[PDB]
Amino acid sequence: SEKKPIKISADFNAKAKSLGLESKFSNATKTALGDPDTEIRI
Amino acid sequence: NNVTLKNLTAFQLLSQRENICELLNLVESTERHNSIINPERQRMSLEEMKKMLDALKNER
Amino acid sequence: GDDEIENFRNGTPDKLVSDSLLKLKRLRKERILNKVLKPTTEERELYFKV
Repeated sequence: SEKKPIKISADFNAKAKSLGLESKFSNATKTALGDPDTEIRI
Repeated sequence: NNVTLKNLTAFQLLSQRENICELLNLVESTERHNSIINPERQRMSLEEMKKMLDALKNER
Repeated sequence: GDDEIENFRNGTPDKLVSDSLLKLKRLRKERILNKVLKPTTEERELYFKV
């Protein structure tokens, strides 16, 4: 809060997340309709 | 290991945002800056340089 | 049941109705997640009570 609210490290997955770009390195997002269980239920 | 338009734009935007957030002093990068400098590695390399220099000095 | 008599005498029956509707909705969700059609007895009882 008082100090720097970012604190970048050498992980690049926490670094990317802390600056907003978190899902922007994955091909496609995660959804609910992709499992056969929900399909069978529907 | 693969490069697509999304990856490229995300990488460039991340670099830009990091630089700007550093301009406003909104980021603390002591861990990265001391893992890159690595003062322990600095001392090790300095002692290695000294030993190599002594070796070259004494062979004459 | 005695719950109705109490929640009437002590006022606020609406709280009982809201809680019972929430319980009905939760039971129906659980009834959907595993494929079963006939509602159980407790669901009928909550419906009758409401």
